[PDB]
Amino acid sequence: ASAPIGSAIPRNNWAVTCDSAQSGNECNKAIDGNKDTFWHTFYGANGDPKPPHTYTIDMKTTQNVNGLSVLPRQDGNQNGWIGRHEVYLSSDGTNWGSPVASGSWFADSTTKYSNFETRPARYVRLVAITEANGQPWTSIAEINVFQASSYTAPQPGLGRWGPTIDLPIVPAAAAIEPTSGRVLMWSSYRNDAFEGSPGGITLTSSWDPSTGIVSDRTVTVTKHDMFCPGISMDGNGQIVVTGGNDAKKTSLYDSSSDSWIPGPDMQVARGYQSSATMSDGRVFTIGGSWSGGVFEKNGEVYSPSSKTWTSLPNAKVNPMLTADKQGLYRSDNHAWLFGWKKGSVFQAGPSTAMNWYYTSGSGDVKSAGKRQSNRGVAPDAMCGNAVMYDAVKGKILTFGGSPDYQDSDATTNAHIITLGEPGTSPNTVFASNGLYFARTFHTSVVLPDGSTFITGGQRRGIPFEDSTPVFTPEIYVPEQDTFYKQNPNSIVRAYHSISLLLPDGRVFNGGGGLCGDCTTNHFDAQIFTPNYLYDSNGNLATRPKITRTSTQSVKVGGRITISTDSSISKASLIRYGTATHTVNTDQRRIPLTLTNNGGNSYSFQVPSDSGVALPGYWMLFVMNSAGVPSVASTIRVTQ
Ligand SMILES: [Ca+2]
Ligand SMILES: [Cu+2]
Repeated sequence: ASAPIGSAIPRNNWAVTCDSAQSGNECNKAIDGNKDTFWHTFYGANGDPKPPHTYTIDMKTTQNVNGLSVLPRQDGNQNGWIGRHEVYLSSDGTNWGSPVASGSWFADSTTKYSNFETRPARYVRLVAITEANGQPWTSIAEINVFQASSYTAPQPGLGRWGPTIDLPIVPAAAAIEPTSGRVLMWSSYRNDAFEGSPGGITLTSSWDPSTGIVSDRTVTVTKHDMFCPGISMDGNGQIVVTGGNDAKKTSLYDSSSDSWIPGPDMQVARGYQSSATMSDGRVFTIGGSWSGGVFEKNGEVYSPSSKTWTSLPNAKVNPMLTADKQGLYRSDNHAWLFGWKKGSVFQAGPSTAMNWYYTSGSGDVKSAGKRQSNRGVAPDAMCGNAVMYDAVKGKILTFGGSPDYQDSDATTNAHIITLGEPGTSPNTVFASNGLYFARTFHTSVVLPDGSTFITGGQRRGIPFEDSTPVFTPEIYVPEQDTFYKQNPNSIVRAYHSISLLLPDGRVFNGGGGLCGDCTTNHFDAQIFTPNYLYDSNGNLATRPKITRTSTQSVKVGGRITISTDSSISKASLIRYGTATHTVNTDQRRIPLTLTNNGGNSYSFQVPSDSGVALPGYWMLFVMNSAGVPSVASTIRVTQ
């Protein structure tokens, strides 16, 4: 099932009202504690008024509300399930503001939850915008509201969490659809379970930041259950999703047509491998013993032009293996891969040993030294994160993780790796004094200003369990070499969580769980709004506008000229992201050197090396003197 983040508020003295209710199915039957009695809107002789339908609770006194739950009818009747919905809170019962949560619940009779940041409130309203299968009615057997143990206002200047997006699946994998700006998400053959899959099916869901609409879709055309896969956006602008529950399959997601297309089978069956887009737009992958067998799985490379996978048996996985106690099943998982110059791929971890991978001929691998600092040699950091926040200077920030995949203490370890040419050993140093909070299974994104946002995880890695959670996110600021705690959230985001940068500059953070009949499935996501979007008074700041671009598609080395509605101080290109199991090999950031043409007209060059400016879709952000970013303009980079 799932679970709330607080404890149920006693309903003895509640007063409730509904937009309509059938005799015998009164509004208060939803709060009588009897699973066999239910509220039901008008039907039969009363006519069949269509949704939206509304349930409003007066709890009589202020509670620190952090969620609600809906128990559907228990008599096998399926016609009142709530689909699209919104949750509002109020202190007077008349002014409701914006929803604290909204989205879509899956069509079944399981208990449904909305979990969200604690907010003091006396009144609670649930709006059923649609019935789950489009019928006229709404029904509820039991509704509950949950409270936190306490409430603390967010600190000024440290960002803001909310709202919650309620989903019909657990989003354990996700990507931005660059042409549409939507968030694409998927689970497995079921909405919350991968176990005992017959393969050939993936449940997907998308969220549109511009409309708030959650959609869903069942993908069978690629004959691929895409749980536990490699993910890369290739040079042809298609997301290459590899292996996992169907360990040899390749699926291609095309943003332009919003459709899935069969790809060629991989040469080697894999799960939990990392893949990385290359300087020439191809995709390299290596490792992955979660599925398809446990043995040495060396590299292979996908060509979008010839639609083939080709084995690179001499791109040896052996040098990048961690010393995981469980052995090869884990030790070749989730490599920290970055496409780099001349078809090379850098492997930054999680193993202590870093390596250069090469893709010419039958492949090759060369030692790049140990991840280390004056504090010592860095231990294996399975499910730590790695983020290329300045591709032009070859800067990679790595942090967190634990020596073993599970039942292992996470660390605060963090490093800056500075890449030069392939085949050279990069300089590595410790990053500041490391993380505030040791964490593994955390996720991260590079932000427009070059800072890295770090969120979720737990201190001791225990998949499917929400123990030792870390609720306080951190931001690394390179020019100060300092980490900063941000405002905390209240939903655990550990194993099977994801984070992505949205085109509007906010962070989308979600998932966790995906373990069938477990209590730790999170059918939701939350928005984090960074401090750079707020003015000194905590109101949303005015953002600069890009009013023109000379072109929206550019070859590496090419220039773009833009016009803005105000003066801008900085700009950056950020490659669109993909995420699962802590891995995001697609995001990276290029700080742009601007030429000022005067009159708020500016130009810049895209770097000429496609190992730096990896082909694909990028976000162009400009920032004013106050540090406020524009929303992204989408740029296609070609090689
Ligand atoms: Ca009842
Ligand atoms: Cu997993």
